[PDB]
Amino acid sequence: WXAXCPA
Amino acid sequence: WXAXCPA
Amino acid sequence: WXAXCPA
Amino acid sequence: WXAXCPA
Amino acid sequence: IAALVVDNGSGMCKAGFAGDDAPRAVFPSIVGRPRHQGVMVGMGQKDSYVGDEAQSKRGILTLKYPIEHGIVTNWDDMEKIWHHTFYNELRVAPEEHPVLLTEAPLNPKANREKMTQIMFETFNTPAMYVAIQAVLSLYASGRTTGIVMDSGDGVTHTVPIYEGYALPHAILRLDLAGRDLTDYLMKILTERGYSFTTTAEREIVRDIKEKLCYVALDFEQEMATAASSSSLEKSYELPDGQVITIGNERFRCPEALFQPSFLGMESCGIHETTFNSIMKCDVDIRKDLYANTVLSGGTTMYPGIADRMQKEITALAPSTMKIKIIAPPERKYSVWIGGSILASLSTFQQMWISKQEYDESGPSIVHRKCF
Amino acid sequence: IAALVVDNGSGMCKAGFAGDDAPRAVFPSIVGRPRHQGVMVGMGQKDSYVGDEAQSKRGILTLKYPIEHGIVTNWDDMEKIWHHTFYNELRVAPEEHPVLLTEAPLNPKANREKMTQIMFETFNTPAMYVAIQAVLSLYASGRTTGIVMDSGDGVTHTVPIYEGYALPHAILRLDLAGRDLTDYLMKILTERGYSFTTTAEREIVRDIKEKLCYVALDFEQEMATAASSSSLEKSYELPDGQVITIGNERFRCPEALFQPSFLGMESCGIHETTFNSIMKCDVDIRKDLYANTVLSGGTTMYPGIADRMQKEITALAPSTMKIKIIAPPERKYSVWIGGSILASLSTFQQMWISKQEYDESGPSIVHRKCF
Amino acid sequence: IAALVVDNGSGMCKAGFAGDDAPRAVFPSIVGRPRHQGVMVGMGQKDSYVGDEAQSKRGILTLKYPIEHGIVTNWDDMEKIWHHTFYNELRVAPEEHPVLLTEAPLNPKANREKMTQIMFETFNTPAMYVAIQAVLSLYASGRTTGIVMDSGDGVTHTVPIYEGYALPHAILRLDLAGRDLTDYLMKILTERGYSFTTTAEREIVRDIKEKLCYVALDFEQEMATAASSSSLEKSYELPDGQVITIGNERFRCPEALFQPSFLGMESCGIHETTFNSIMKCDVDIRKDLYANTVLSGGTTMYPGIADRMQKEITALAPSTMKIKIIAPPERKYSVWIGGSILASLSTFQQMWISKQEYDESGPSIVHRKCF
Amino acid sequence: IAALVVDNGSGMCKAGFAGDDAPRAVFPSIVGRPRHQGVMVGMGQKDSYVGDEAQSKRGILTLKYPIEHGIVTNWDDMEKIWHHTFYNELRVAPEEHPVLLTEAPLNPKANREKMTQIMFETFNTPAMYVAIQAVLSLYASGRTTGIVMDSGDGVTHTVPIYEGYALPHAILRLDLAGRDLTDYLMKILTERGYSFTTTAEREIVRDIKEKLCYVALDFEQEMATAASSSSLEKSYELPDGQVITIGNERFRCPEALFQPSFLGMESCGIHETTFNSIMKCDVDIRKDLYANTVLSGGTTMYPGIADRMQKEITALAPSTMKIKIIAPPERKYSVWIGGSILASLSTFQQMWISKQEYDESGPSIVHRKCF
Amino acid sequence: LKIAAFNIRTFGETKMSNATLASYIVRIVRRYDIVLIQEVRDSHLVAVGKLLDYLNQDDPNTYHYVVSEPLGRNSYKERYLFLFRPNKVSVLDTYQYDSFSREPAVVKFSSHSTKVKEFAIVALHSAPSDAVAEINSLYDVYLDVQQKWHLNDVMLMGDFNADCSYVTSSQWSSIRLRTSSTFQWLIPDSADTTATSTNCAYDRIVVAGSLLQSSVVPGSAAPFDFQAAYGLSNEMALAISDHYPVEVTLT
Amino acid sequence: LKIAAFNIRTFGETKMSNATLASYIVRIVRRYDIVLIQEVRDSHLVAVGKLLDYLNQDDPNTYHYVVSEPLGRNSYKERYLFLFRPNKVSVLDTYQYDSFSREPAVVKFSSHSTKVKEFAIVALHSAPSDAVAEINSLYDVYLDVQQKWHLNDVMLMGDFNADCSYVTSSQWSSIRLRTSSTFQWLIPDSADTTATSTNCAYDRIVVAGSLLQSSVVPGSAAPFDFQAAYGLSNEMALAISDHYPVEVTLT
Ligand SMILES: Nc1ncnc2c1ncn2[C@@H]1O[C@H](COP(=O)(O)OP(=O)(O)O)[C@@H](O)[C@H]1O
Ligand SMILES: [Mg+2]
Ligand SMILES: [Mg+2]
Ligand SMILES: [Mg+2]
Ligand SMILES: [Mg+2]
Ligand SMILES: [Mg+2]
Ligand SMILES: [Mg+2]
Ligand SMILES: [Mg+2]
Repeated sequence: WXAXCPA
Repeated sequence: WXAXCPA
Repeated sequence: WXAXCPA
Repeated sequence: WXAXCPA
Repeated sequence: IAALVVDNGSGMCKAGFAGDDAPRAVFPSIVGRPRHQGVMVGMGQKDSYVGDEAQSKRGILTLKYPIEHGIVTNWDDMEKIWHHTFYNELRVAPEEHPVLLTEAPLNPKANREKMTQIMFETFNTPAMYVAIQAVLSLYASGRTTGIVMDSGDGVTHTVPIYEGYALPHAILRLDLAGRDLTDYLMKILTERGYSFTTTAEREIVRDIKEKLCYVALDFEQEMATAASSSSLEKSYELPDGQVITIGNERFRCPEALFQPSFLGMESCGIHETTFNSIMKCDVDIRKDLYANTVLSGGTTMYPGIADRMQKEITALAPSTMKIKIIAPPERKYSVWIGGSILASLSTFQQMWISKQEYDESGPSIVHRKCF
Repeated sequence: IAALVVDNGSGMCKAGFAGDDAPRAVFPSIVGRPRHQGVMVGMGQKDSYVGDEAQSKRGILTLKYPIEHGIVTNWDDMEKIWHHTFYNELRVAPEEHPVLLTEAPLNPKANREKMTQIMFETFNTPAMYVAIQAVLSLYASGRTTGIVMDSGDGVTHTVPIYEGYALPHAILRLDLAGRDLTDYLMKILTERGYSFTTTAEREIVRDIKEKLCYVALDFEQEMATAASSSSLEKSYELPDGQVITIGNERFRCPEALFQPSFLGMESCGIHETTFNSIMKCDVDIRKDLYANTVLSGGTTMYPGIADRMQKEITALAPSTMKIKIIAPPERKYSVWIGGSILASLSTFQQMWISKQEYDESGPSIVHRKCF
Repeated sequence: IAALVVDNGSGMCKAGFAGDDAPRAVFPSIVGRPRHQGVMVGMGQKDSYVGDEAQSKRGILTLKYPIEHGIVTNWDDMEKIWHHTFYNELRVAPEEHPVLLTEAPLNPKANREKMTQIMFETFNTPAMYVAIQAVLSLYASGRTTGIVMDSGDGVTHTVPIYEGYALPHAILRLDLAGRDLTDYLMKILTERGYSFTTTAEREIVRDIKEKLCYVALDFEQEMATAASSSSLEKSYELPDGQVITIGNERFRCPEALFQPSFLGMESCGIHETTFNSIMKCDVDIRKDLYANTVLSGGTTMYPGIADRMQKEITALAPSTMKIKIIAPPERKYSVWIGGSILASLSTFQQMWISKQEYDESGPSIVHRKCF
Repeated sequence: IAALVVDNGSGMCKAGFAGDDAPRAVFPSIVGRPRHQGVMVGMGQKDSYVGDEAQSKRGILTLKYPIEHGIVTNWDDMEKIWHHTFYNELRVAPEEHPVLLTEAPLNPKANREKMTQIMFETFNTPAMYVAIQAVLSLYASGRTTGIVMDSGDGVTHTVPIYEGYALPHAILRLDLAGRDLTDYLMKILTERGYSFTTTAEREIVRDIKEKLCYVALDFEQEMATAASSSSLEKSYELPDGQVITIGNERFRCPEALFQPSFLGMESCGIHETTFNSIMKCDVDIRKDLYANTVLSGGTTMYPGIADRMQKEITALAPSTMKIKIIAPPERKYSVWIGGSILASLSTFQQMWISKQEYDESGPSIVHRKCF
Repeated sequence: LKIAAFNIRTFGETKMSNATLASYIVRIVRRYDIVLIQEVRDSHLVAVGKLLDYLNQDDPNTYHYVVSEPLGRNSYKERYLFLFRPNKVSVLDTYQYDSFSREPAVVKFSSHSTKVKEFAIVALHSAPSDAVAEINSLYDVYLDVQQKWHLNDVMLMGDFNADCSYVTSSQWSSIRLRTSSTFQWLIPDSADTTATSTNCAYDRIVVAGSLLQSSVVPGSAAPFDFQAAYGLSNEMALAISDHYPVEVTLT
Repeated sequence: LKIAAFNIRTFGETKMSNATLASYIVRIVRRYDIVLIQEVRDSHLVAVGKLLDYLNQDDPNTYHYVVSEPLGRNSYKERYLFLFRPNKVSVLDTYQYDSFSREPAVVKFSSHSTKVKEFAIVALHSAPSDAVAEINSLYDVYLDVQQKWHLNDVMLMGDFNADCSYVTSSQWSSIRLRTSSTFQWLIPDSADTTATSTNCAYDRIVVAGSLLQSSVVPGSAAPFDFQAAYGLSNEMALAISDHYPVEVTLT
């Protein structure tokens, strides 16, 4: 992703 | 209607 | 609540 | 260990 | 020969031919438009649903009632339902044979003018006639003398008829009816602990009202009994499988018919309106109205309404009076039966308004030859 | 002497003494329990945290709101909040002086019955009274006529009052509120590329809304501005040090109040609801109601909410109408301010509900001697 | 002429032609670069290995998944795997016929935008379209109503559909999936006494997951048998040559879906998410949604998953309701099969996004013309 | 009744009373069997030399480490190491007072299972407890929040703890440790010209590592100074009398911790595995863990290690983050020092596994009660 | 330019479990800029990556790998390896065989340092029970190289399983390489090319092309006795492999 | 049965770095059943492990070792290394005696081949400065072992560093060894017991006990000139040690 999850 | 009630 | 909404 | 590592 | 008769009342609508003893096309007058996009493209679907189609799939559609308080509001939507009943339901072209229309009294002038124009222009029907719904109820019961109690979905009205000669100075129109009763049941059911705010849930409330609600002879006494006993309680099954419990709300809602102040309406109760209507008439005929009091409309189906009706009138009326309440079965469809009998009558055939009269004089003829 | 006032509700709770100019005890109404096994011996930490304790350590606890949409759902966790505010925060014994409570209009009757039982059994307070959160806002603004909009965390309600005599039939309740806005902001932020899943980050989303979100005067033209510019993008600092940039979501989130179709809610918008509430009232009083429309609640703390509503009402309302929106500062604590003033009034000493009255008639007395 | 249905999910990729009943090209979505410089015999410096070639030469190559929870983190590698699946496996130039892509719902908006830009420039396909993976699952079953449970390798989501109308507010996405189960199995097997840390070793663990683990009907009941019975033990052979024994570790890994607290996720179970998905919908469509539940995704091939899910939902849902879990065979390829049916439909021809539309309106056309 | 706390780890083993500030019995955990039949003057360990005695005679004996990567392999050899610890070194009967043991996280169940059996059968200790090595490190530092970096001789692991709630899913374990560094230093020295093959020579290389090796922050450039200057070259004399010179090998050996690819291990570096553990934590607890980082273990007193890791982390971490590396003096006994503090605590007494509890539930209680 | 053909025995992950044995192999390979490794039973290329992990640890561009497909369906899936330094020599073109259980592989290097700029290398480890076939077979294969690549000099090694009763007097003349003067044999039968004490000249270094003959250093072609050179015993020598490296020096 | 004493000059890792010298020392030690080793500079027992490895490489129980903890009073500490064949003689008991830089040790031996059954071995490498002072105390040690261990025959022999100006005629009468005829001196003084050309008889042979004096074969006490016996030169012999082994035979 870009904040929360590792992605 | 046109004044009183909602119709 | 008890029926409608989740509460 | 018992598989992966040597121990 | 054959004549179409269609009950244009709010909520449930009735249709059929002249001479039949029961309408065939009965469906709510609701129209829904989807409020979600169609992700599935397998079928083309439709942007409008009328009649049982909207009732079958009322989960997604946004229900709207074209007829409110016995008034057509959205003429664009109002014409759509007439297409559905003529073609999809009855499979009969309006041009082949005439049609009969019904409406509530004291309607605004513009309503009659545009309703006739739609018949002449869109459906090019050779001849039609608009009649007071309460007047037709007398023909259904056979008697031509008495006071009629029509309590429809939107408007409850009274009109006295004494061997004919309908009195125009004693008609009282009350906007409290079953539609506002359901809205009142909407609020009181919140107190028990259930919410039905959305429009789709609003139709569930009407089903509960038509099944469990009943009229209590003595409102104050039943309040004490219900507050200390579960005998008055009855259960119900929602579409999703949940079970609700109804207590004093079972009979509080139908009791609002006699206490409009519970709904904030300054108007007096329907029992007092019926008493007031007779008072406006001359004393010579007042004895006749008490003997013949017929009941009509869907909101008369509550059990015990006839017994409560005669109890209140007895109080206001003097002693040694013949307080007779006539509540025949099928009175919910009594207006349709009365129209069917009237259309089958041969004398009334000369009273129709024809197309040639309309073109020569315009829509204003609805107020000279049509009553 | 001085009576406690507690505007118990979803989100922040305000408690304080009578006559105080501002509540001294504000804290989120959050009860959480750990979701991991204790590993440190001698830590001394308890197994339940409320108020500021849960907020500081929200990365471990599973936060749960006892109050949802205005109805208490978990009395086990709910009672802890009341025990904490009286003892750990207010540092006062509740059994010495009366306690005043507030609740939203149109609430289940079971909610009030259990609220009374807790006061008179768990805490044994000498006197208690529950008041509508809508009527308390008038006393804060020093007015007697007008409509209020106590848009809180759980429920948005409007109650028109005309020199007293609050109309029961015109009370409108809408489930849309600040808490549901956060859930929408949770979903719409996923499109940009930020994901928040657990309850711990739900509080983070709330802080973002309180610092950046605002209401645009116009909606259609506002999206065009963000399409060809970046001036509307503001940077924010996450607790972990990461930097997040908010695009057009700054104004889209508060827009769900005026267009409930964003959340799929079929009910009308917040501006349409007030118009509906006014029309239910009589015509003779509509002139006064239009002028006096005071706001309340933290959900109306967005900048520009005053001008946007005035445009919406003015277009809906007939012209040449003095449409004034009263949104004074400190209105975030409007409900508590009125309660403090009203409790200090000498007339309130007559309609207190003492423990003797509760004993003789049970919890049902709260529906008769109290509105 | 035809349509290229491509499902670039995580773990595996399916490609084929429209109208076929089964994909013709299935291979792991793994791209590897040469760790050490060198050349192949009889060939040039390939510089990249995609799919089964990568696993064959995993010793001298790195292993990296371009997809993590349905998000394209790197685009240089995604360009390679698309290049491999068009020329080296399908053996057809994409410039002749349009293609169709699939994506997870609630994905970042930047993910879809780059998909359009790459394909309309690198491959220059005449037309392109993007569809939700869950929506395409319903087409394979041939139904029009019912919720869709798409538990893929990286993302698990539910998309309730009623009569072809989606409910965007009812979409719930869970990051727990098959990949997280594989990582969880490493820690569980560590307790037994086997250590797996190598990326190439991770594939061997996944092979154990697909053949031995099963979901039981109860935790405590069956785990009691495991602690006192060797019948549940099943021997497995690693490619290295050794033989291991799996006992009670067989059932804990596939059942983490129902209790996500084992991995530390605060999100509720997969059965809870499906139950919460329906509860967000309206009351009238709950009867239909409960009856039609479609299971999809690779992580749904565990034996006994249908019975466990039905048991969990039955307890939560009210009684006297026909709960049915539809788990047909060939459900692993349900997503691709639906794409072939949708592409072959003539009605879908008016939904392709052409080059003319893309050029004038820019890459952002996929947000309005497409879902 | 005291509380015996013994580290029982790889390499050096610590044993001492509870409440003491420093261990008393410190000696390598090396046991050896006499390769040669002959015995010497008044010789008492004919079965096997145990402890530092085998170190003084490693030329005749053959050295075997009972602990490899933190798991017991030779249970018969372990029974000697404890018997030597309790009797000839600590000089007390273990049956008089209970003993506390430590174990690395993510250990096979068989290691803990047989640990309970030996203590309650061979030594008949009144009670026993097992504590994670990482957890006890925080107790010595006196803090309750932060991560633990225990880099021992056989295993290196990170166990983040937040306010006494350790996170099971964030525990990471790396097999590379101090023992592997010694092997790497032996291999590079062979190319230099000095070949070491015997177990005695392996020990000598370890002594060289503990005295000369150090960590350079500018490793990518230090080898230029090493290749262009002899200042970095230091000479350490060997026991045989040959003085060897260590040049660029002085700092290359400690670099294997940050670059595991030098040893062929594909796992991430020691600086990277700390960041990965934090990345698996919650967002709101991310800020606190950065401030509190505790370094422990015997492979940590390398000069300049704190500076190198602090510089490495601040590159990966977002800016404006206070990264503090807390490295208390005398960190070689942090694991044991923390054990003494926890043992002396009165609250910890209730967590001991009494002998009576072992009898009823067997050895299976070692996981029900302990971590 | 030191070129050798080292016939490792059972090259796989099994020999990678030991670390000391792999250390010696690292020492051997560094001696030769171009070295041929045969009989590598690795199938997933796990073992070959371990070499380049050690060989290229000093610098990534220190060696390059040239490996063949698992053409050896017989028992183990062995593959040939062409370990060469990239900055001494560069690979230009190569192809597989185009009669053998193990198909031969041919590569071409651009040796700028030596006088021979272009040359071809043929690697072939053969079946011990079928020695007669390939040796005459590759002679026809030699002729094809001179026209499809137009290279005059072509370099031959491999494990031909020669001598030690594998080939007799009757079939010695059957070898076209012996009859033809161009394919001179550098390795005499007297030299021992196996780690065992028994004399066995299994491998045969063959140099073809007139310009190549002047390029080879006279007397340089000799088996490598890594056992004595590194001070090792017989068991550790057999632990690595049963064969001795056979080098050649190019000037 | 054969007994001999060999003093190794600075026995430490510096000596077995050479391999030729390591080959030599195995030869002499195999020639006798009981060998006495002194001047063991080894501290970590590295040397003894390698030394007996060549002795037990084939049969694990050809020789058995007894080693003393370093008893050197000064910085230089030596060990009493013993090597004996278990089949011929077995160790019964050991004793470390309580005047000397390194205190002596005594052990019991069961020699079934010889007429005597139990005899006590006393070994001591004397301090060159205090050779006269320490040898007198050995008489008390001789008095020690005859009742506490109750051995009639005790064998005392080692490097006492006598003669060559270390012990003159006046100091010869000072010691009690020559005074009492119960213990008799064997190794001739004229004979040279050192690897050097100088005739220095540093090793002294002392025999006590009536039964053991009958067991010793007359004329069997003579230095072992390994320089001449093995045909080695002087500098090769000096590398092994600066002394010559002394051997006695008991029948
Ligand atoms: N069985 C029933 N019991 C009670 N009320 C009913 C029943 N059936 C219908 N109603 C009420 O009657 C209303 C309309 O009925 P009806 O009079 O037939 O329609 P219209 O108003 O068109 O004449 C509905 O709003 C409904 O609430
Ligand atoms: Mg009607
Ligand atoms: Mg509020
Ligand atoms: Mg998928
Ligand atoms: Mg340790
Ligand atoms: Mg071989
Ligand atoms: Mg030969
Ligand atoms: Mg002399």
